[PDB]
Amino acid sequence: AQTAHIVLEDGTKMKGYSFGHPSSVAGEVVFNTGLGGYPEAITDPAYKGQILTMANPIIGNGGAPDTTALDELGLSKYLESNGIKVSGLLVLDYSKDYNHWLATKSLGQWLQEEKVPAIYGVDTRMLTKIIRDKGTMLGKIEFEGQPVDFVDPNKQNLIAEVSTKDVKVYGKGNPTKVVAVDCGIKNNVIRLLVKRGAEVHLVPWNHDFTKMEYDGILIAGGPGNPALAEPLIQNVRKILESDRKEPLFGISTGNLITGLAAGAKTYKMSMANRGQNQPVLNITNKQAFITAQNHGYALDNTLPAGWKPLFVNVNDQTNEGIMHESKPFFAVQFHPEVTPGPIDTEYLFDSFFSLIKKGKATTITSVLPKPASRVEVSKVLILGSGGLSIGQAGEFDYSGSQAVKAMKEENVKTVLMNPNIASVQTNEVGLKQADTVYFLPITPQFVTEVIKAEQPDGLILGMGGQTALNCGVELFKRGVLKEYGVKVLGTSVESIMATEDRQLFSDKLNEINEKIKSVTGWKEIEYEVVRDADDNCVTVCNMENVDATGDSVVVAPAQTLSNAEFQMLRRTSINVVRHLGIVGECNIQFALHPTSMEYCIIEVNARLSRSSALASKATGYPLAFIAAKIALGIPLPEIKNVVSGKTSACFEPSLDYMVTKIPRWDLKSVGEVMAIGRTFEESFQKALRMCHPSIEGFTPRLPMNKEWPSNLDLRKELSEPSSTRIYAIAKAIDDNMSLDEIEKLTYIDKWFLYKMRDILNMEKTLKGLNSESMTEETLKRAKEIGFSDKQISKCLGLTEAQTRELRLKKNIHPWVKQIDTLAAEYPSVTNYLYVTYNGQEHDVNFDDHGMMVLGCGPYHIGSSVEFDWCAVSSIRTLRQLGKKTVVVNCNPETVSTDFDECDKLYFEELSLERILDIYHQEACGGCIISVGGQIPNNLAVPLYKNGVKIMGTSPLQIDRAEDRSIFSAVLDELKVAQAPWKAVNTLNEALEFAKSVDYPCLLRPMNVVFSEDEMKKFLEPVVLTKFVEGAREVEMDAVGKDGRVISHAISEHVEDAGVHSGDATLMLPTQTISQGAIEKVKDATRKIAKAFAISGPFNVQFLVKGNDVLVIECNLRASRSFPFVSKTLGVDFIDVATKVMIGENVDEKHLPTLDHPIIPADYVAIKAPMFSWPRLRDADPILRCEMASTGEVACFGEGIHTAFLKAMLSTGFKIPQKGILIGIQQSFRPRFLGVAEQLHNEGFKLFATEATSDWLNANNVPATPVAWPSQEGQNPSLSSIRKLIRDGSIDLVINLPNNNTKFVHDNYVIRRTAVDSGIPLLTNFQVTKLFAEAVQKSRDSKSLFHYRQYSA
Ligand code: NI
Repeated sequence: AQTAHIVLEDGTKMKGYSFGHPSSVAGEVVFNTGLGGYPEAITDPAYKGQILTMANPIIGNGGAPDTTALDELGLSKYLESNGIKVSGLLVLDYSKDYNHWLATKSLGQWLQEEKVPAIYGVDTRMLTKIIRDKGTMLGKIEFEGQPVDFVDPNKQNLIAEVSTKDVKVYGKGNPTKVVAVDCGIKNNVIRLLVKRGAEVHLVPWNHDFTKMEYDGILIAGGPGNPALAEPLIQNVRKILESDRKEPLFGISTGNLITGLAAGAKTYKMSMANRGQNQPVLNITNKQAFITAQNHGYALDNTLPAGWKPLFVNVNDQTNEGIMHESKPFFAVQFHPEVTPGPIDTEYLFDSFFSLIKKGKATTITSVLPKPASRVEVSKVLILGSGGLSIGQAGEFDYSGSQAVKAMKEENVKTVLMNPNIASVQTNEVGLKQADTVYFLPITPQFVTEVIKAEQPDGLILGMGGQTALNCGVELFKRGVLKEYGVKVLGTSVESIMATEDRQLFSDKLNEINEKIKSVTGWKEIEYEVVRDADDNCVTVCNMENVDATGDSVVVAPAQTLSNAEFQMLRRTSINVVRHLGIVGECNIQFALHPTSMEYCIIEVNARLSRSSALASKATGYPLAFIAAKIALGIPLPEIKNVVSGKTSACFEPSLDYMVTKIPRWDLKSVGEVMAIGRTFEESFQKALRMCHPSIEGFTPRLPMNKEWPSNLDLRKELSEPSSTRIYAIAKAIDDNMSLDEIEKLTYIDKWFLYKMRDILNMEKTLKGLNSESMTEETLKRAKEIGFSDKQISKCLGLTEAQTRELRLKKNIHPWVKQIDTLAAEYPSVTNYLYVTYNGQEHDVNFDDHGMMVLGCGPYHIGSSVEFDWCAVSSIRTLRQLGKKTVVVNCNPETVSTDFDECDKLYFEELSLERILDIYHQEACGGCIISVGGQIPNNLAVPLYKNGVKIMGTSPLQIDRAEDRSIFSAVLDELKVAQAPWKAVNTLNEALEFAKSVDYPCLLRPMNVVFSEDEMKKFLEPVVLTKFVEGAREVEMDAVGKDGRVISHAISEHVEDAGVHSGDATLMLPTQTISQGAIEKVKDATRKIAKAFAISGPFNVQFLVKGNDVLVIECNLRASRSFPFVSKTLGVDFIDVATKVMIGENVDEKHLPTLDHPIIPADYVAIKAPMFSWPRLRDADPILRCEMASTGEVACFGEGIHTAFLKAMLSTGFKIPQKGILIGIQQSFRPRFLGVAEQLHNEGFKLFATEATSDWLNANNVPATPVAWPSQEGQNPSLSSIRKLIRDGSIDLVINLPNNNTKFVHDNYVIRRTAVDSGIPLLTNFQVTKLFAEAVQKSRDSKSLFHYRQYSA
């Protein structure tokens, strides 16, 4: 593998691998931040004599096009000149394998044919930072045995070198004669002239054209110092001084030449302008445009008499164009022909031809638009995250806090609605805290009441998800917003409705020739677009789905598009967004045909979404904040880019890294991860690891250590989207199925599959090696494509720890880099970071020595938004005590990953390897593992053995408390009772245990076991426990200090113990627990805290039956109920815990200690899941139907009954008042008849399947019979459930657990129907009793929340 160095004149050397022509070359080293269009870019004549450093880390994906083909004009069909014009090329990663429908060969082959040197494996970000702001950096690509000297190609006249040597004519026969002066013109200039009716006479740079006949003249170019082109400058000067009045249009070099000819000065810029995201402002009318630029010389801003500036650079104030005051002469410094780059300024060609066609010495101003007073807002109502919408069920969006922040900076008063009293959104005490908060449901009724009370003049309805949008739209339609004088801020409701209705949407798009059948196998691309009130419009992020709504593997930026495809879609995005009148943020999704330019629009979303959140996290561009400012009528150029500080929101980010997002499935998605790397492979393997700790990376092995079935149909597994498809792909490759076949079956673009094949080949290479034979080079490469020490250890036969030691002995370690939004074009002081093996330096200093706080990882069942609240509180406590903080998390749906709230944010893996990397590189003073759920807590001991100082409760004690055997022996000694239990190995040991304590029994890897047969199936180390029947469950949440409980709260589950404890509804304080049991609970907690020397948060769960109290388990960390308990009691338990763990003294006088609890007297609090849905055990271990749930709603009420009803309304349900479907197991009839009568006596009409209806009627409780879903149409007499739910006859379903395998399917269907129709579903008897009691006591709805003040 042949190597070479890039060597700069300042001494910098980087070693890389040759992929072009293997010979040395010297030139000016430059960088360009444009991501797309490398084939077009490297044929730009402006690069003559230059060694080009690419910002885009991943280069070569589309190979090289047909480089010999000509179009009808005799120009290169696919390129911008007749060959590669760069002197050399520097890239981070070169794709050897390419895949694109226009590709004819690899980029390397093309570079070899053209004799151009190129190396990969160099840190292009570091190069960019070195080159930046130093006028001319000279360098060379040097091969061993081929030494060269530094040379500056700008000292020769490069214009002359690239110019045509003879006159050439394009568009022969066309009616408008245009002379084009070739100073290194790009082909697209000619294409655009000819398309507009020009016969183009392309003349040499030094051709005396001054006496030629022509209708118009254009001067275009790229390379070199324009001052060396004196003969051309002289000739242009003769035109300027003659009586000739033909329009003159200068492009880039043309701006410099025209300016020089007129008497202006040029200089070499210390910071060149080279990218596709260069914002310019039209000085006359203030319109902004994104442009492509590639120039290193500029015009002095002091112009001679008769000339005026036309465009200015928004970032650096340099001239971007000029015009004559009265004659049709003008020029621009940027390239409106782009290729590559944004098609935003092509209208300048139209302008040119208009000047020619009119032809009475008009000015440029008169053939461009003229200049145009904004919305005045004193108080704004922001609709926060709310309850259920049909289809968008379980969605949450806390971006309203960024809106609050934006409004505050503009001195606008804020009112926020969010019904959850323990929401992270309302756990804010600074700039993100609303002036007034209403804890009311996001529904039209309640929103109307807040409007009456507060009289806001503005409403924000697009930052609280679907429910908030629907609520706002509904209020508009009813005339409520008009009646109270409330302006919808941002995109109007008319426009929103057009995006929400498919027909209206189709109609609107047809007015601009865009349209909308099967598009499976098409590439799915999305763009995030921002548009301000003044019609400025930028694309902030683009994304490509890897596989085949929002449950895909996604990468950003898109990887497999050409410039032409990317810019065509971008352009359409911008047109659609303008035509719809978007004022704010917008998401647009496209399907693109994989082997042509055909596309269509799938949808547009005019509210903040998952995509907009992903885009902000991926880019560092704060969409929600900016959208809120835009809603006040502030234009993009008047808003600051908070990452660079020095520039504005009016730009398109360039990324010098790649992002991978992967859904987290329940082991249909429950959460997501995002990883950052500088190869696809690094990003991708990281993201896979982030999903679950049992996933090693990209391998042919399944999560959770499961083995593949023996009857596996691999082709079938590939052709069906599922949560394990990625592992199946790895298997298919490993079993030597061709990539073409895999592509056919999966629709995954082959480019991604080549990367996946490369990972598997590295695994094979590693398996043949050992700790003595593996070279530095191979290990380096493995780490650069995302291999963990764990993966490597398995291949080499070592432990993880030995592998880490081996790697550090070779001094192979990762590097900390900033996400700066600009690919280092400008220095950033951002503290938003990631870690990569693909680099040669760190972007920050390591002098803070801060306190590390570990986040929770992806959300999933049992691990939700509650840990986000805990992180926020802990981080804030540290900051308020003046402690520096380092936060680590990889969950892009979290609020706590806010780089403004901590001093360093690492958006990184929560593995032992990566946490050690960060901790030791920062030399942190400590690490808090207690506030991020299970992930961080399981790392306690490993971290401790690797030099990490864990704060609070010792890791040795955590290990003891969570080892079941040791924990259980400690309880015995303390005389604290527990549920009898056993660890079993043999199936027979299970029967022996079950025998000695009776069925049913519980199982942990939590599932119930009714019979011995059922036990037999489950083993396809396992713990068995007996729970008592009819027990209550109680949670103890507490904070210990030196083994003493200094804060505690006891909550009672509504549900009897047994049905999973993590979706249980909690009541605080307790409702039906005896006083003696409470005392025993306290006493057991006292002893437990002392036995494990607790300093920090902890949780203990108990079974209570009468006076019997049994410990179930102890978690030596904060639990999901810490926020609930804190808000209910008026004391932040995390703040107390964080203080204890870092040794900050705390006053116990007013805390809820065991001796003096805090027990609310005037109110009760309830915590319930936000969303619940049924799941069928179709996997076939047992046939059963369970509920799963996620999210949180917490409310206060005078008692638990009114709290419960408030929680039902807060989740977005209507309190039932018409009819109830009753489904119960036959054996449960005697126990249910009482509640059935009670519901009926409240006026509910009862419905049930036939046998149950007959049973009710025979017991004098009236009931109407209905059909089992599987038996509909077998009896016309009986009505269908679906129909009765649709007519509104049934507005509540009770469906209690049912073991009868005959009706498990129907019961699942019934449950699914209730959920899909948005009506409350009760699946537990105690909950059902609570509901029946509550409707008895209650009335209407507004009365429950009636401005009650809750405290103490
Ligand atoms: Ni410029």
